[PDB]
Amino acid sequence: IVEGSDAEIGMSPWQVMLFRKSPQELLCGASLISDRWVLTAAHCLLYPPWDKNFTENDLLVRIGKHSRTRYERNIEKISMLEKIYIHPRYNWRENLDRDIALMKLKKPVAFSDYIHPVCLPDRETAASLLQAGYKGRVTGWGNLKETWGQPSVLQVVNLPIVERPVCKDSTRIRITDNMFCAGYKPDEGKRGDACEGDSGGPFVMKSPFNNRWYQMGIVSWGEGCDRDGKYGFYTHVFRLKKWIQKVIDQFG
Amino acid sequence: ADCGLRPLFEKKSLEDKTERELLESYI
DNA sequence: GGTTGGTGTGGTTGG
Ligand SMILES: *C[C@@](*)(O)[C@H](CCCNC(N)=[NH2+])NC(=O)[C@@H]1CCCN1C(=O)[C@H](N)Cc1ccccc1
Ligand SMILES: [K+]
Ligand code: NA
Repeated sequence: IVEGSDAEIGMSPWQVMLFRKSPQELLCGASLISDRWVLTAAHCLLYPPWDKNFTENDLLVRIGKHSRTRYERNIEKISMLEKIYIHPRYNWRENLDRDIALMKLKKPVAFSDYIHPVCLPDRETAASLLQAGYKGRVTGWGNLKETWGQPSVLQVVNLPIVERPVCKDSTRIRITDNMFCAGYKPDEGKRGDACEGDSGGPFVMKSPFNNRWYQMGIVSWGEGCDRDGKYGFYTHVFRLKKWIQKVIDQFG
Repeated sequence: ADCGLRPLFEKKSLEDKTERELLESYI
């Protein structure tokens, strides 16, 4: 996260860290959507151009964390994965279309003050919250700047959703309805972005109707980080909800 | 269930340091 | 240190 600030304790209790078993390495963020299911970006698991193809036994998740690297005794919980599900139409060849994956935990995680699921939006929440100029919130332990830098605790930044024509004109990569972009415009006089290492982490919005946090996006891609006239791109969660629901219904 | 309601915030009627900025953006 | 820094009559937690 570029130009964010340190999270408060418990501020993002659905935040999940995806960790490679060996070498030990932070891969990506992720989010907790129930006691057994974690959402992330597909490219965190599968990206052949970088020779990346992880299965369940390669990975673990760490939940309830605040420090990036210290094991937070009696606070964080570690979960093995039973199974990974990547969206079958995930396009890694071109533009990371449908950049979304589910990971089923081997055992339910016990909730705590530090560990709690975020809501997924329904059609009404998505219609009313996902509008240009409304701000959501992105969290992660990824780079603090483009490299050409790692934070000691979870970073947070709030960013406005951007009109689709503006997103589309900012880049030559093909944008689809499965994506949205967020970030300040060059002369808005505020800054901030997700960056490498933040993929899979949630873009969330707090509903003014019921006071709950909904995960509207997944950190997916960008070109550099926090550049003027560029925006961060996010997987559009509600657009892919039929697939999410299909996987949870069939495989839980 | 109680998805999206944080034990250390909404559940204790405490606001975090920057959520009002989100609320203001709807205005 | 440790599944882990830099300090705790801990901390988002023991000894
Ligand atoms: C894997 C994630 O950590 C990372 C998130 C980048 C977020 N950037 C900003 N400024 N908000 N995503 C990536 O690094 C993806 C994975 C493949 C390469 N990539 C990119 O973002 C490239 N920089 C652009 C791109 C290349 C190919 C296809 C789509 C986008
Ligand atoms: K200690
Ligand atoms: Na920008």
